[PDB]
This record gives sequence, structure tokens and C-alpha cells, in this order.
Amino acid sequence: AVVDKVFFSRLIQILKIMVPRTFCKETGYLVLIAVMLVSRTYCDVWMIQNGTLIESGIIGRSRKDFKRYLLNFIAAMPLISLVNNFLKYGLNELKLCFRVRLTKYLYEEYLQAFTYYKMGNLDNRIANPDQLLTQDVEKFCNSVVDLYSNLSKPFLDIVLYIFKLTSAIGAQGPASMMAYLVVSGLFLTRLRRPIGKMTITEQKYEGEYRYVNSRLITNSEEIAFYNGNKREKQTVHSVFRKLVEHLHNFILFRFSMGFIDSIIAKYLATVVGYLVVSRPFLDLSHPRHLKSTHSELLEDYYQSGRMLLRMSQALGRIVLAGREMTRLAGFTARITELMQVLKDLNHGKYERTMIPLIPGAGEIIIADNIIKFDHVPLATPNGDVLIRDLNFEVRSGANVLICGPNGCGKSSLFRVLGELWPLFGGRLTKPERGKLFYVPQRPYMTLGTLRDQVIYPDGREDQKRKGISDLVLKEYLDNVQLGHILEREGGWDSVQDWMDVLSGGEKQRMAMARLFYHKPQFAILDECTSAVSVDVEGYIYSHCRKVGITLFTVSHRKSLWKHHEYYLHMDGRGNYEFKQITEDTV
Amino acid sequence: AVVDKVFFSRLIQILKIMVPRTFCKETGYLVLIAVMLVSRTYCDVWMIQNGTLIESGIIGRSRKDFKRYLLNFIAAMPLISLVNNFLKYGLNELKLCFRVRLTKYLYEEYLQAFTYYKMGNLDNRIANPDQLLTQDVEKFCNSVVDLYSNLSKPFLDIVLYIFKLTSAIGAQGPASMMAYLVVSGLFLTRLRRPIGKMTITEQKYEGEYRYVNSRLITNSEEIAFYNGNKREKQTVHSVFRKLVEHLHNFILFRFSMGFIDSIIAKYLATVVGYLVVSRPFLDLSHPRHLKSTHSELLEDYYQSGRMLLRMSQALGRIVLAGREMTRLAGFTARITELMQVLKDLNHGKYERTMIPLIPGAGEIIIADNIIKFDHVPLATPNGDVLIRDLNFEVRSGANVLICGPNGCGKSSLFRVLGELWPLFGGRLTKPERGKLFYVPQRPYMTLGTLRDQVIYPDGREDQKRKGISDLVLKEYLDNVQLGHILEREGGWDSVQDWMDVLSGGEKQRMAMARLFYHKPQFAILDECTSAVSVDVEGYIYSHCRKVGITLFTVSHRKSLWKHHEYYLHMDGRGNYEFKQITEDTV
Ligand SMILES: CC(C)CCC[C@@H](C)CCC[C@@H](C)CCC[C@H](C)CC(=O)SCCNC(=O)CCNC(=O)[C@@H](O)C(C)(C)COP(=O)(O)OP(=O)(O)OC[C@H]1O[C@@H](n2cnc3c(N)ncnc32)[C@H](O)[C@@H]1OP(=O)(O)O
Ligand SMILES: CC(C)CCC[C@@H](C)CCC[C@@H](C)CCC[C@H](C)CC(=O)SCCNC(=O)CCNC(=O)[C@@H](O)C(C)(C)COP(=O)(O)OP(=O)(O)OC[C@H]1O[C@@H](n2cnc3c(N)ncnc32)[C@H](O)[C@@H]1OP(=O)(O)O
Repeated sequence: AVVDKVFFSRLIQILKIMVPRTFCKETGYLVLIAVMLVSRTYCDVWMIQNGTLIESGIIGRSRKDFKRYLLNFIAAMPLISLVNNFLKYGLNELKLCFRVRLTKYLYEEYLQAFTYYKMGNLDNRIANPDQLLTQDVEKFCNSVVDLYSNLSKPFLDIVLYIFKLTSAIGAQGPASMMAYLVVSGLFLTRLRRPIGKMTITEQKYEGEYRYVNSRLITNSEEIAFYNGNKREKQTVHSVFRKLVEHLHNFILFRFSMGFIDSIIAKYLATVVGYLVVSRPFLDLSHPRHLKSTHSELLEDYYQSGRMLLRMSQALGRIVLAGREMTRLAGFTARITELMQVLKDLNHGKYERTMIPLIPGAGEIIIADNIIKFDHVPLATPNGDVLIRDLNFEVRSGANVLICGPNGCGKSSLFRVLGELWPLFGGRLTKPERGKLFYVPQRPYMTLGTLRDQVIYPDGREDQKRKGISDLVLKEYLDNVQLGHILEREGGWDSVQDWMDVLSGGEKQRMAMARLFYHKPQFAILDECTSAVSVDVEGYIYSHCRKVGITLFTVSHRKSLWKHHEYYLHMDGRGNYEFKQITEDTV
Repeated sequence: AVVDKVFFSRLIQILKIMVPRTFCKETGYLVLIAVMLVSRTYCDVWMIQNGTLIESGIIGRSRKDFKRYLLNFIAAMPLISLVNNFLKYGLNELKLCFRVRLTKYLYEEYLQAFTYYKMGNLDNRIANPDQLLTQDVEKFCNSVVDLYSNLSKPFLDIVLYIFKLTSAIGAQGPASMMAYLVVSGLFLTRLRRPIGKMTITEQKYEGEYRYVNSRLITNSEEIAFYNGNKREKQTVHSVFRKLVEHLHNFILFRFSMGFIDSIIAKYLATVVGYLVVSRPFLDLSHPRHLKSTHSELLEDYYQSGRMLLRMSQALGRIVLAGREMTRLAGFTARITELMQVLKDLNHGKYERTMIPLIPGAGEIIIADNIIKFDHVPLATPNGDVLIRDLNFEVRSGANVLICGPNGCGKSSLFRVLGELWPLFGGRLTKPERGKLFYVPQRPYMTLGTLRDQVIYPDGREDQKRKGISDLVLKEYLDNVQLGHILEREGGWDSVQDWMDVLSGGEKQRMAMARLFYHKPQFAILDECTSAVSVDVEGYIYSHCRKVGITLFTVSHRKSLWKHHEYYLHMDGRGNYEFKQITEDTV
């Protein structure tokens, strides 16, 4: 988080995404804000001018002037509220418009061709992508708009008040006040250097105190078996004393530093301000400004004095806004990292995953109802080769059974099957990403109606395009014997958190009902049909055979060996067996 | 977190712990703070009185009066800084003294007779005890002192300024201003009711947006196998629109509410203030106050006007302090819950652990070198009986081997052995908590020197009491062949995080070196000697036999069966076997 030319360039790009045109609504809010910033400055100076006239009326014991200027203030009261609150409304809307624009751009780039998947399970340059896509966008939009507003308001205030004081007091007044404020700020900043060192030391000691307590907790049983209460007490007490003595020293230093700070920045500023403003008055022979009535002297003094105070407050605010620029730089850096990674992924380039050409080798061809592995060395994307050259085919209507110990390498095969990981040479055949399925032990369950659950990848209008009437959907439910669920929550339209409402067996049955509804070419059964009866398994397998859906199974059960022709076996050290059938066993 | 009489009573007790005497240092800081609060109020009113005299000197074009009162301000400048910063220093010290007193009391009650162990592994009324013992104490002390200061400063300011205005303007002025401020506050609070409802709705929608994104992350592989990019995009976009439309409505309402707030509380307050202060002036026949010079009229007006402003600011601050009282109540409730549980544990009473008399049944006798289970039905403290009546003895010099599948019930036996869990009937014999040992797979390793590691439950002065010279300690290291570690980090005094510096085998060897150094009566070997050679195991077992230390083993290895007389076997359903020896196997 350091401000350079790269920082500004990166802001320019991000803002270009956030301001696409010149006649959008963001430009409308920007001009609205600029107009209200100028109006707000004028309203503030008018209040300064009118307040002294009300007070001169009161002091002069004149009811005419008091009432005249009080009514001027009352009649102008609503306009000031509009000018201030319309500014706030414009700023809030600009933040919200910025958020919507950035989120649309990020998510359009994000939900495209496994990029959401690759971001976490194929790269490591960003963790917790959801946090960065949601929280950082809001924070960045808020920070950029807050910086704009907080640098645009003080700037105008300082310009106007310096211009007016150049005439009321002369160029010497504002210059001397600003010179003192700058010098005092530098001097106090130099004096306040140690606070940072003491602050980090305090945080370190508090961290040590927390860590020691946590250790005493996690190892409470072993300590309890010992009679070590009189020892852990000594250790924690010693750590507490270490922290406490530092706190004394930090408090004493803060007291000493505060004393000088109050004297220099709080009261000598008042003395300098009195000296600066008093020049036109105490100079009885001042050229032209002040040879006037008492009321004129009263008004001129208090107008000038209040202008100096508000000018100095503006200097403080602009300093604060400059400090907030650092946070803006931090948010921009994170967002720029995100945008870079999306650009890398969307073009296939990836780096730092969690040797042949890692970023894709060989070729992939497109065909239907045919899968052909031809010298494809499936491997982890890190480059670690899982196995030697592998070759096998599943031509049509053929079932393959995966057997062996805990695989840890078959997942790689399944991921390359659905383009999830790059190819590593040879030539391979696949359909167009829509003909492959994979149901884990607990299939994916969405939030919404049961019709959404069974029509997951498609919308209702998509179903109408296919013409699948709800009766056929019920038949698919009937085949898996899930038709009774329709009455559980009052029809299809019922919306519930289906992730936990259904039991395991129900989830797998609906998942295969979804498989039935889709009628794809290939599917993977990653040992999911574990909470269902044998009869239903054979019943669904019979449908799969009759329909023509090729199926991959990982059951390993003897009956499933009888129901499958091919088989794959791995020893955990690198090997694979592929043949027609086994007479009795491997 | 609701204020009642119980809340105040609980504060009284906690503060009684925090203020033990009447002549301590806390009472010194309290009187110091009270004196500085009064001085700070007087200094503020003096500045109000002197500022108008400086300004009347400037306006009067009188260098004599300007210089006179400016020098009065300069000469009194250091005293005001002392009065303000000595108040801040006193408040900080009172917070720190409060923290030290409370922490000492809590930890004295906490580290006593397994109470640290029971708090987390025998009850459930508090989780994360370290967080409550460390963070809540600091926050509570800060909150109580902040409430005291922020209710004591505005109170004095309001009293002084109302008293002075009762004479400057009359009782009508302060009364009318306070009446308007109260009425406006009530009216605006009534108008601002919906903001809370909209705020919670906004937080709910943001939570939904975060949850949906997280779901898209955790289920990215299954979605990827599908071509569902065009569906999760629709779901997330719909959720974003739901949030965004609410944000529009919330922004528009905030704009509308702000407009009324500015008009009523920001400017009509100024109009009412002008009307209130102007009464003595515009009344040309005012009885006595104002029949005076222009400078007197100038000074009287601005003194009164500034007093009204600071009185009203004090009303705002006291309102804020009252709001902070709610947080104080929350912290007190948590601390009172902690104190109650420590009191329950320290007397043996416990509730809600994670049927016979759960809180202790039977009796425990004290003896050395003898352990006698007599009809003790060991069970979980929840009351669920693990096994039926159990009886066996380990008289002297006898070794017992535990065998079977994953136990899950032997841990209960070991915990009752070291008084960690209550007895459930019968009569049992144990030594005085100092003769039992238990080394897990990874023994406990402290932060400190190696001498601390081997002398864990004892201090260096304790070792000098026993007279164990460092040569004998080295011999204990030599027996376990850990003498070479002395040169690894430059002698005993080297301090390092021994939790991870040592490898497993080294940790167990030092743990048994600690066992050797202590020479207790009974010890438990929870399958820890797994990363050590067979020769060293026999070598250490020979020492244990020769020394006379009875030993319990959980190895299950055949050679260890040969080296152990008794044995315990559990089937996981409730049973135990205890006999002299086994000819070949169970
Ligand atoms: C219009 C044209 C023709 C020309 C002008 C055009 C402009 C645009 C050109 C110039 C623009 C400049 C101004 C920009 C500034 C920003 C820059 C870039 C960045 C920085 O910044 S530089 C970087 C490194 N440098 C630092 O980093 C330390 C500097 N740091 C600070 O500048 C602040 O951080 C502090 C905290 C020090 C100042 O802020 P602050 O302390 O709050 O101001 P303060 O002095 O308290 O108020 C004023 C006081 O006038 C007194 N007073 C007068 N009259 C009366 C009266 N009649 N009655 C009672 N009192 C009176 C009274 O004492 C009142 O104060 P009081 O009544 O409240 O006690
Ligand atoms: C000494 C003895 C003899 C007798 C007195 C003894 C005392 C101790 C007895 C009385 C103590 C009472 C006072 C205690 C109070 C606390 C109570 C218990 C709790 C509450 O509280 S009740 C609970 C339910 N009730 C609410 O919950 C809504 C109530 N909520 C509020 O009370 C605040 O929350 C707000 C925000 C509304 C008020 O605070 P605030 O708005 O900040 O005050 P504000 O009106 O702005 O300042 C004053 C304005 O005088 C104007 N002004 C005058 N003269 C001039 C001039 N020459 N030039 C320019 N302007 C002038 C100017 O307009 C200035 O203001 P400005 O120049 O800045 O615009």
C-alpha cells in the first residue's frame, strides 16, 4: 500500500470500468455533487456573514435589526438543508452506482468457463474469492468516493476563506496562520514518533498474553495430572507484569506528549490567531478598512475570526483525507490482483498451482458417444506425473468400474474428464461439456423449489423449450420413488434449504432423478448409491442400460462387478488395468 | 444487557473487589480525578470569560486591553494543559489499576484445583475461557471508567453553566433551551424508528449475498462438471438486485430524515438560542443587568451565548454516556457469569456437563504405593454409565497393559485416576495428586529453557531444595541419550519454542526423562513410545523396574505383553478382564 504512478494508473483503469460513458448516470451524480459542493461552500460563508449581523443586532439593543436578520436566517434555513442533504444523497448514490458497475464487471469475467472453479482449485494467488468479490468491492467504492468528497470540500473552503481573508486582513494573515500550522504539525509529528514503537510493543505483549492463556487451555489435562497450578500461575503472572509495566510507561509518555501538544497546537494557535486578526483593528491608522462604526468593527472582527477558524479546520480535514488515500491504495491493489487473475484464467494461463508443458499439452477433439484416451499421461496440474502413459476406450453402452484403495489419483482422471484440469499430451475425445455428470456421496442441492432441484442447470423457460411437462417430471420422480415429497411441503413451489432438509438417500435419489431428466451420454457414480436399497439400484441401472446412458461406477460391490464389463484397478504407486471382463476377480 | 437493580448490585460487588480498601491507590486516583474534573470545569468557564475580554480589546482598538488579557491567557496557558492532561493520566491509571485488581482476583480463583481444567472439559457454561479472562476484563475496566468520566464531566458543566445563566439571562433562558432540546430529541427519535428495521434488513440481505457466494465456492467442482455458469450467474445477480433495491430505499429515507433533522436540531436550535439570549438586551428597560457601555454589552452577550452552547453540548455528551451504560451492563453480565462458575467449580458443584449422584458418589481414601478399585462404576460425568461394577488392584511394583480397539472409555478411567472426573460410588484409593503421571503421544512442552522442560512442575529453588545438582540432571538426560541437545542451542539457558523445535521422539524421551527426575509412584504411557527404538524402551523399562516405579502401558506390542503381568481388554460394549497373566493371548 504505497502511492506511486502505478497506483494512480491502476485507479484510472478501475475508474474507466466504473465510468463507461460520458452521458451515463454516474456523470449525472458527479456534476450534481460538484454543484452541491460549491453551493455548500457559499451557504457556509453566508451563515458566517449573517450570524454576526444577528449578534450585532442583539448587542445593539435593536429589535429591528435582530428581527430582520433572524428572519433572513429562518427564510434561508430550508435551502441550506437541501444543499447539504442533497450533497449527501448524491455521494451515497455515487457509491452505490460504483458498486453495481464494478460488481457487474467482475462477475461477468468471473462466472465464465470454470474460472470460478480454477480460481480456488487450480490457482493459489487469491484465497477466499467470495470475500474479495463482495466485501472489497463495497469498501473500495466507499473509499474512493469518500476521498473525493473529503478532498473536494476542504479544498473549496480553504480557497474561498483565504481569498476573503486576503482582503479582510491582508495576505500576511492567512500566510502567517498557515505557516504556523504547518510548522507546529511538523514539530508535533516529529515528537510523536515513539508512539508507534510503543504501540507495536503493546500489541506484541498482548498477543503473548493471549497465546500463553490459550496454551494453558489446550494443555489443561496434562497440567491437571500434574500439581502444576502453582507454576502456570507464575508464568501467566510474569507475562501480565511484562505487559503492565509497559502500559505504565506508555501512559506516562502519552501524558508528557499530550501536555506539549495542547500547549503548541491548541492554545498557541489561538494566540497566533488573535495576533493575526487584530492587525487591521489595533492599527488606528489602518489605510481604509477600519475607520467605521462600532457595529462595523464588531462584524468585521467576528467574520474574520470565524473565517480563520474554518480555514484551519479545512487544513485538518484535508490532512485526514490524504491519510485515507493509503487505504484507497490498499483496496486498489487487491482489486487489481483480482482483475489480473481473472484475465489470466479466462485465457487459460495459470500460475502457482496450490516436466512437459504444464499449461496444456496435446490436443482435445470433440465427438459424441465416444471417449478415446490416446497416450494421455494424466497428472496433477502441479506437474507431478501420477502415472505413465495411459490408454483405454469406452466405445458405447459400456460401463466401467473403478476399484482399489483410497485413490487420490482417480480424482485427477475425473477432473481432466470434464476439462477441469489441463491435458498433458496425446489426443483425447470429449463431448461439449454438457454430456458429462458427476454425483458425489452428497450431491449438490440448490436453494429453491424442488422443480429447481430436478431442473438444476436449466430454467423453467428452458424446460418449456424442451416441452417437458410437469407430468413427465413427476414420472422421473416416480421412478426414483420421490413422488411422495410433493406433499411434504405443499407442492413444487415450496422453497426450503434442501441442503439439510433431505436425508442422504433422498438426495442421491433426486440427483439420479436429475440424471434421468437430462439423459446425458456419460456419468460418474462416485460411491453415492450407499443409502439406497439393492432393488432400486438394479432398477435404475436397468433404466440406464435401456436408455443408452453410459455409466461409470465406483461401488466395488460384487453384484456391481457382475453388472459392469470393464474395470480399473490402481495400486497407489502408479498402474492401471483395462480389459474386457474378469472371470472371477483381479 | 438490560439495566435493573440486579445490574447495579452486580456492579457493586465487582467494584468492591476492585476497591478493597479506603487508603489504597485506587482511592488516590479517584480523588485526583474528582479534583481535576472540578478544576477542568473552572478552567473552561475562565476561558469563556477571558476570550470575550480579548475580543473586546481587539474590537475596541485598544492595544492596552488586548495585550493585558492576551498575556493573562498566555500566563494561564500551562495550568490548563496540566489540569486537562493530569485528568487524562488519572483516568488511564485508574483503568489500569482496575484491570490489575480484577485479573489478580479472577486468576487466583481460576488456577486452583483443576478449575482451569473443569471450566472447559467438565462444564459448558463458558466457552473460550481465555478470551473472557483476558479481553473482557480490559474492556470492562475501560467501560466502567469511561462511563464515570463521561457522566461526571457533563454533569458539572451543566450545573455550572445553568447556575451562571440563571443570573445572566434568568431562569427562563436555560429552562426554555433545555425544554426545546428535550422535545426536539424526543420528536426526532420517534421519527428515526424505521432506520433500525431497515438496518437489520440490510444486514440480512448482505448476509444472504455472502452465503450465496460461499455456496458457489464450496460446490464449484460439481457446478463445473455442469455447464451451469449461466445459472449461478442468475442466482447471484438476483440476490444482488434484492440487496441493491433496498439500498436505494434506505438511501432515500436517510435523505428525507436528514432534511428534517437538520432543520429541527441544527438551525431551529440556533434560532431558539438567539431568542433566549436576546431577552436582557432587546428589553431596553431591563431592570438592572444591562444599562451599560458597549463593551459591557459585547462581553455579556458572548459570554452568555457560549455558555448556552457548551451547556447544550454537555446535554449531548451525557446522553451518549447513558447509551454507553448498556455496554457496561453487557460486560458486567459476562463477568458475573464467570465469577459464578468459578465459585461453583471451586466448591465442587458443576452443572451442564458438555442415575447415581452425579456430583460425587462413594469415597476416596489416601494411601501410598497402593491403588484399590472397590465397586467403582467409572462413567462419563454426564451420568452415562460406561461399564458395570468394576474391581481390580495394582498392589506394588506391578505393570498393567491396556489393550483393545479404539477405547473412548479408558480416557474416563485415566481421568478419574487423577481426580479429573468425580467418583460414582464405592471406595477408591489414590496418592496426593503428585504421584500420578500421564504422557500422551506428544507430551506437554513449555516455553522456556531446557531446564524448565525437565523440571516442569518445579522451580529452580525447588530443585535446590531437593539438592538435585545439574550433574544429576545431565545423567537423567544421558540415560535417555538427550545429552547432545545441550550444544544444539548453547547450553541450558537457551530459550526456544520447544513445542515444535524438537521432533516427536525427542519430546517423548525428554518426557520420560522428566518422569525419571520425579520418581513418582504411578505413571501412564498412552502409546507415546512409538518414535523410539526397542533397545531404549527395554532400557527405560529396566530402570522403571529397578527404581520401583509402577507403570501402566498402552503399547499392545507382543514384547510389551511379555514385559507386563496384568492386562485390561475392552470390547467397546462394556466389559473388562483382570487376571495375573495370559499364557499365550486373551
Ligand atoms: C484563494 C487563493 C487566492 C490562494 C489560496 C489557495 C489554496 C488552495 C492554496 C493553499 C492550500 C493549502 C492550505 C492546502 C493545505 C493541505 C496541504 C497540501 C497538506 C498539509 O496539511 S501540510 C503537509 C506536511 N505538513 C503537516 O503534515 C502538518 C500540517 N498539519 C495541519 O495543518 C493540521 O493537521 C493542524 C491540526 C495542525 C491544523 O488544524 P487545527 O489545529 O484544527 O486548526 P486550529 O489552529 O485549531 O484553528 C484555527 C485557530 O485560529 C484561532 N483563532 C483565531 N481567531 C480567533 C478568535 N477570534 N477567537 C478564538 N480563536 C481564534 C483559534 O486558535 C483557532 O482554533 P481554535 O479556536 O479551535 O482553538
Ligand atoms: C445549577 C442548578 C441551580 C440547576 C441545574 C442542575 C442540573 C444538573 C439539572 C438539569 C440537568 C439536565 C440538563 C441533565 C440532562 C440529561 C438527562 C438526564 C438525559 C437527557 O438528555 S433527556 C432523556 C429523554 N430525552 C431525549 O432523549 C432527547 C434529549 N436529547 C438531547 O438533549 C441532545 O441529544 C441534543 C442533541 C438534542 C442536544 O444537543 P445539541 O444539539 O448538540 O445542542 P445545540 O442545540 O446544538 O447547542 C446549543 C445551541 O444554542 C444556539 N445558540 C445560542 N446562542 C448562540 C449564538 N450567540 N450564536 C450562535 N448560536 C447560538 C446554537 O444553535 C447552539 O448550537 P449550535 O451553535 O452548534 O448550532
